[PDB]
Amino acid sequence: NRLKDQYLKEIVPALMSKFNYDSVMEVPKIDKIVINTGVGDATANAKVLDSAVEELALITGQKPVITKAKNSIAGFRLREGMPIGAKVTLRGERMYDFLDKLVTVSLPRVRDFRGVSKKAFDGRGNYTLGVREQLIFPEIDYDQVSKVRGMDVVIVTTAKSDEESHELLTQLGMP
Amino acid sequence: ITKIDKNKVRKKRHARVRSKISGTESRPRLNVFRSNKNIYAQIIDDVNGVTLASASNLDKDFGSAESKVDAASKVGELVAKRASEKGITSVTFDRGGYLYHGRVKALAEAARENGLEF
Amino acid sequence: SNGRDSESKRLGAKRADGQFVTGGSILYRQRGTKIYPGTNVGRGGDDTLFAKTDGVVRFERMGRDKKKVSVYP
Amino acid sequence: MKTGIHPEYRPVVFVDTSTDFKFLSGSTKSSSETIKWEDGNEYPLLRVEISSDSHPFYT
Amino acid sequence: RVNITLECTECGDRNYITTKNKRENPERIELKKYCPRLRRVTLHRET
Amino acid sequence: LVPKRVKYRREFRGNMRGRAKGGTEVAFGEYGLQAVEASWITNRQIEAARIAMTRYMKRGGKVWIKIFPHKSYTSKPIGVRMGKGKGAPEGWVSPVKRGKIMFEIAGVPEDVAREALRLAAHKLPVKTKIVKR
RNA sequence: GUCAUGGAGGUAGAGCACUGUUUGGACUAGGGGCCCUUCUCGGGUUACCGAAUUCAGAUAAACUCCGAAUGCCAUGUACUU
RNA sequence: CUGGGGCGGUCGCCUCCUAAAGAGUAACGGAGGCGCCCAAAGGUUCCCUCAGAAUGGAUGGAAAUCAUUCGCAGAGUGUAAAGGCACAAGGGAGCUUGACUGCGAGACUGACAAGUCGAGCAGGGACGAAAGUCGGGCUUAGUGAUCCGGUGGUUCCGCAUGG
RNA sequence: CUGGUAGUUAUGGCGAGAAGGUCACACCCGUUCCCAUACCGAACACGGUAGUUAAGCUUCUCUGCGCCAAUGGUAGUUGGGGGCUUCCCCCUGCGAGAGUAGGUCGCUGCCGGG
Ligand SMILES: [K+]
Ligand SMILES: [Mg+2]
Ligand SMILES: [Mg+2]
Ligand SMILES: [Mg+2]
Ligand SMILES: [Mg+2]
Ligand SMILES: [Mg+2]
Ligand SMILES: [Mg+2]
Ligand SMILES: [Mg+2]
Ligand SMILES: [Mg+2]
Ligand SMILES: [Mg+2]
Repeated sequence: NRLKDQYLKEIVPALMSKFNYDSVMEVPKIDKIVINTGVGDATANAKVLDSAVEELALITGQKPVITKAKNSIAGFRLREGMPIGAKVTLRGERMYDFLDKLVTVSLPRVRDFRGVSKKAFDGRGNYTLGVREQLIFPEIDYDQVSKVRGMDVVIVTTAKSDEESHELLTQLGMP
Repeated sequence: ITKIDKNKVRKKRHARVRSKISGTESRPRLNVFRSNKNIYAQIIDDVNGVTLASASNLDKDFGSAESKVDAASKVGELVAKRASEKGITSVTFDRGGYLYHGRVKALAEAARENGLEF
Repeated sequence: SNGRDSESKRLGAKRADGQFVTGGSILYRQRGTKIYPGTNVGRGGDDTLFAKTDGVVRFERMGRDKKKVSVYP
Repeated sequence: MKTGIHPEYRPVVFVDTSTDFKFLSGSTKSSSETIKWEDGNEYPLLRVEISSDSHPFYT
Repeated sequence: RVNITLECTECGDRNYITTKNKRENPERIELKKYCPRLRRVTLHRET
Repeated sequence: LVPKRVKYRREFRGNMRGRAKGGTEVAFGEYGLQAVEASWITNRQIEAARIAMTRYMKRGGKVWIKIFPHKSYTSKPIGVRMGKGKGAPEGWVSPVKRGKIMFEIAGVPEDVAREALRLAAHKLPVKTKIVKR
């Protein structure tokens, strides 16, 4: 709401002026942030997943959905079904809240950061923020929780080109 | 990312409904088209491909509603009436691909309350 | 190691286009829908097409690729 | 939004000790501590490690 | 997997044979079936 | 020349009626050896014909084999009666229908091309015509 | 029996849209030869191999985007028998 | 049975090719399956779309789980193959037991014995707002007669009569 | 003119380009209520109309891909004949597939508003 306000106030005009869009409808907006855990160890011990769900619920403030495997793979020792990884899709005000916390509180708790990596865009307009550890997120309390697991954070933009998306993510605050 | 065309996927569902349901000169199809603003009804013959008694929200006759559901009940009331004037009773309800729930339900419930059998 | 085969199942058309059939007459024996149930025709459990009423059989083009059989009184 | 499924979404203020900035953002783990900013609309408080304004790379 | 017979609780006769996997369904199966004697649906239970 | 694998190990002999449906005109070469009558060409015959072409050209110009031995053929040993199922795969043949260009050559002068192709023709069980594009 | 009309059916032929088999060229991700600090991770090298990609060209009882002649089923108020 | 017999192999059922564009069609001809399974993998209502590749991303590798794009089906369909199937016959979820009782015009197949399909009628139901669909499963294997025994039921008979 | 709903083997599809909008139709704004998500008001559902034609939709243009498609010839082939016969030839009737000239950016209803 703090960030979505800033977006509607003094990002849309500035960004529409920068690219010279015909209508305000063309202006890139953030549709959904999708966090993904990817607990492949769960195949052995299911209890490790229960924690990986609970820890993630606190980060998003929105219980995740336990993703089940697609095809059987002997290499990883995996078989059709069986719970592996947890998804959670953030939209609306509660999404901007997370994005704000991500750029304002979260990211500076990593040893360092280069910034908005040009390589880390899919070439369609969407960004994927590689998160090393779970202890970066202030709601987690790593002193209580066992394994670090990790995390995958996808920002799906309405942008057509990385250039447009890059400017949007930048002015929203992302390094 | 691409926005889903709500009417495209709606029309896809409508096909699934029309698979079972088709109008006859004896028992025509009461088809319902719903917009963001207003709602529209047509009692159709598929064998002839001709629209008998029809009614909409924007029609000059009955143009007073509080909610869209209430508006949609007035349409059911009027399309039922216009059907009875034409001399037809037994219809089959074509959801149009809409969930038989809010407005489209309130159209049927209304029409069914008047002289239309389904 | 070979030398096996199942009994032939006598599939195919059992009534001709333009032939008058009594209700219940089997029109086509088939695996799946080579030919679809038209008007006044039913599809049995094994995909057998039968006339639901008395009339004249008509094999018709459905749309481009598919095909149907109807019975018009 | 389903009820009795997710944890609380209740608002909370984040403040870094060094820079001493304040902003509202809904989150879990309140801790129940009063705030100075917008005391009328009272929310919990959370003490935080250096933010972007403080962190040298960012500013 | 085995052949089963469902006995009518009211009628007292078993005019329904079925099959089940007794490893997956070790309990006695209960189905609501039409009893021709009573001319109505009745709870039928495996013997 | 042998197929790396086959769907079926045993195959009907087939027939050789009509003019070849394809490969009647020379495509890649200057000069081609055209089958005048139908026959089976074995892989052993294709190799004998190939080596007798290439040697005379002395690793000069290119040689396209336009037929491939796709079809297996079986045989019963001596002292074996009829029946007891089809025999074991023995070899590989290409049914060459009349009008099919079997070999093409390019990158040598006419005189050398025409000589290399007659040398090859003498290793094949089929009447041949030398044809140029 | 013929004529006319309608129809089911995938053979001959053909074709390569699919599945197998397959030739040549171009392209190109790998791998392997050959030295280098090197963990041969990556270069500078390549017709020793090689999976895609495309251009051209073949091939099939158990391939088919196609598809006859005939034969088959039927209808007629048609002509003969 | 048998390109003499023996030895070996085979014997019933399903799918394909042989099979010559209806059906049928032989060989100790060419290939594979079956002697089950499923309480949902059945019924119905509602909703949905697959394989793979590219690109980006923690543990994470060629390949796990996210995200976007392209994708008529290159997937799937309990299981062989063929014919079907993307209004899905494929995939979810809710409620259920029609995997009903009496039947059945009329057809297919067929030496017989058997086998197959079936609208519709009655009884009483499941799902659905209704239309409607439902007498198992995308379809086609998964079976074995008679005689004799066993078990349950029964407004049948009961060797003078009641049993 | 536009919204709805049908028929018709894509000549109707795909792709590319352009224009249009309070009259619809859209996106769009919101989640109090009915009702929703195996998490998400994304969708579904409900209540709105500040903003916008950007997209869908509508109309127009094009033959790049697809689709449709003659005539002629050829393959094959019923019947009748011949040969030297792994097969081939002649007469009569039928006659592809490929390729090609060409065609196509649809056509035909019914209902509501304008
Ligand atoms: K010779
Ligand atoms: Mg047979
Ligand atoms: Mg069945
Ligand atoms: Mg052929
Ligand atoms: Mg063929
Ligand atoms: Mg002998
Ligand atoms: Mg013998
Ligand atoms: Mg046949
Ligand atoms: Mg006895
Ligand atoms: Mg007595």
